[PDB]
Amino acid sequence: MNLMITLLTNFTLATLLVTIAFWLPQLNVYSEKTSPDPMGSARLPFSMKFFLVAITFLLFDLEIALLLPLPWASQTTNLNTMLTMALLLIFLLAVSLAYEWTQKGLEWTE
Amino acid sequence: LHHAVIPHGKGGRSSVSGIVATVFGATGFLGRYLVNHLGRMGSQVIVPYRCEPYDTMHLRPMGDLGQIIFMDWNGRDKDSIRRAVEHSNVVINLVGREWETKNFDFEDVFVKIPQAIAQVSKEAGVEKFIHISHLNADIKSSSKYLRNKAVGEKEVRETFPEATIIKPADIFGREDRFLNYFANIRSLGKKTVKQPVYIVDVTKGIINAIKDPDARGKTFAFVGPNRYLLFDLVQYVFAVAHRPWTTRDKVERIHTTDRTLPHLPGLEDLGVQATPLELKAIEVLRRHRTVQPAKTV
Ligand SMILES: NC(=O)C1=CN([C@@H]2O[C@H](COP(=O)(O)OP(=O)(O)OC[C@H]3O[C@@H](n4cnc5c(N)ncnc54)[C@H](OP(=O)(O)O)[C@@H]3O)[C@@H](O)[C@H]2O)C=CC1
Repeated sequence: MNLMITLLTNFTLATLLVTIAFWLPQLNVYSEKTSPDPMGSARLPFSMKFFLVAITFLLFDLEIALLLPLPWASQTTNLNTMLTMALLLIFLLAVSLAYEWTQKGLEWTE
Repeated sequence: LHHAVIPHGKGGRSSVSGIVATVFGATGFLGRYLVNHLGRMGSQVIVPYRCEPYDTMHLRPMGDLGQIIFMDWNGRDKDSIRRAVEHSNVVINLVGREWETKNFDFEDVFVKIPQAIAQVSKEAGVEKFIHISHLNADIKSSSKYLRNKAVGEKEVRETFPEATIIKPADIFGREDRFLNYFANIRSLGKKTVKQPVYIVDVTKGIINAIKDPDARGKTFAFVGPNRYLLFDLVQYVFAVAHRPWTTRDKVERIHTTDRTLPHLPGLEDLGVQATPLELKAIEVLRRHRTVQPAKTV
């Protein structure tokens, strides 16, 4: 309840600052301008490399999603199994990074 | 004729045109292109300004060194008017407002300021005077704008008898309030008939009224080549602009049909051929857009 009141107050203050930032210089009657880039009129060239770094982020973020409950996972009574599977998850993240390395995946955005 | 005011040069920037002009109301829409066209000949252009000197910056590249003199003036101060016109050989009046303010109404802007400018210009010995009225100025008209502008036309005629009064219909350009009004309105269709005139045609008409000695004491009506209805004009403006502040006096003047005065001379009697709307409407409305032309009558 207090969290939502805090979030609603933050959103209200942000909306108020944006509204003042868009309306206060529009109070000026400055001038209506006539005749309002490096590339002129080309289309956006698709870079495969930027898509590759975004997908590599998404997959490593899923591996991180597996990694997150470790501060609770250390509290278990099966510590050999927990330690093995924790090192196995971090090792599979390392193997994913190593395969990303060795197949020219991290090139020109290394 | 004084020696310093004989024309010299090939009519360029650094020449002397012999026109020593005072342009009242030069910090607006017509005074902009008029001071451009006078300064490209080499005229001494006195620009009396009422506003902040920041708002007269765009007039400064329009002439050569020393050719534009900015000086302060109040409309209700005859001393400032005499201080501005006592060296001119032509005075152009362009003071106008689409809206009436707290200190100035349509009466003071369209009657008192033009009559005081014309009377002080008469008693300062200025040879020529150009007054800018509206085509639809009428005493019995529905809008207070056109009523006070017809009265001010009458007073400018009676107190400066050799004045050159010019009647534009509805001027369109980049900084207008005619096509940019219709493009930003996003008011309705009627049987109102208009013929808009392009601003460079009006400005060449005012120059040719300065230069022609036969334009003294005459009255000119500057209209465009094509009479349009209101509805097909407004839909054409929304079509060129790729589209699916106001007051009631402006709306009553938009719905005022542009009268036809064939007994008054126009642009063709000053050597100006009126540019049609279909050449310049994309130049005006290219800013608004993120085509079959309009029907004439
Ligand atoms: N489409 C049109 O605009 C048409 C215009 N006309 C006439 O042509 C003239 C100019 O029109 P336009 O350029 O379009 O309009 P603007 O409003 O753009 O220009 C008006 C000019 O007059 C000045 N001015 C206005 N009120 C006062 C005042 N009370 N005291 C001193 N200066 C004042 C303004 O200066 P500032 O910015 O400092 O206030 C500005 O320089 C007017 O006489 C108008 O009636 C005729 C037909 C059509």
